[PDB]
Amino acid sequence: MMTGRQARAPLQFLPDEARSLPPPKLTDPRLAYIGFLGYCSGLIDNAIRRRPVLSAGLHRQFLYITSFVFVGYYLLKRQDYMYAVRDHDMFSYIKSHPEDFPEKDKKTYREVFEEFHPVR
Amino acid sequence: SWDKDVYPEPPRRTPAPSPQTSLPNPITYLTKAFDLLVDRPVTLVREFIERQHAKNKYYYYHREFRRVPDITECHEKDVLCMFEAEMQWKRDYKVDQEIVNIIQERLKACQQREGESHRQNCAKELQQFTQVVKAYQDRYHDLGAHYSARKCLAKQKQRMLAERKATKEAA
Repeated sequence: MMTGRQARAPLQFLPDEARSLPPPKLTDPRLAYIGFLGYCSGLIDNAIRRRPVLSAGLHRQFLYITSFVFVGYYLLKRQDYMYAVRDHDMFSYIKSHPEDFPEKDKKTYREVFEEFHPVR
Repeated sequence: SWDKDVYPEPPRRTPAPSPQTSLPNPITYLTKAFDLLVDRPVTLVREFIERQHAKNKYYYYHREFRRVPDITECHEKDVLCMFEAEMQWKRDYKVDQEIVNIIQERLKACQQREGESHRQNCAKELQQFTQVVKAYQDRYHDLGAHYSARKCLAKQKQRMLAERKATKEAA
């Protein structure tokens, strides 16, 4: 797909064009869901080692949710950048080739004809 | 109270009581007993209730809908106008249904009121019922359970095409 787009400057997580986009907020619902994933991971880690799942190792659960939030925030930044790239490339190709995307008329319903199929 | 024009009723003619025999009918005595024992306390209670109502009077209004452009001036696949046309058509559909219900009420009231001579004295109500039923059937019938404004427009277009074909073949 966009492989040639990642041909001149490869192995870049976030290029110089990714910084012109608004960063995701710290109260993003997806970030909260990834933090909840980290909390679930901490609960499972306490459960599989025969520890009290809601009391044992609060620092472990804190590091779990912190690392999850960190990685999820960076992945969400990359996802937003890639979707912006997709939209920008699509609009640039639409603008560049007007003959391949010609406008169509918008006929009102007083002119267009629709066949009627009775239900009886 | 209601509207005497949209819910008509012919003038009432009660014949006067002209008894022949000297036996007192119990209906007059029971009517007097009903007027004394029953009608007066109910009237007094309702008058007290209305007096309590008269201290605090508040109004409710009939909602008024302005006219929006219908489906015949909506572009193809433009939701922001066909939406309003669809909801206006739904409101008109409900209004038409209640109009037919009003005419049905008129017909049934005439048939019950005129008694054994109902076949002659209620011709106008029957003809109005027939006209409004013909209009409702030509406007809304056979649309289906998934009816919309576009289906009604297509049915109307088919109807005018058939009418044009019929009047062309007769001329």
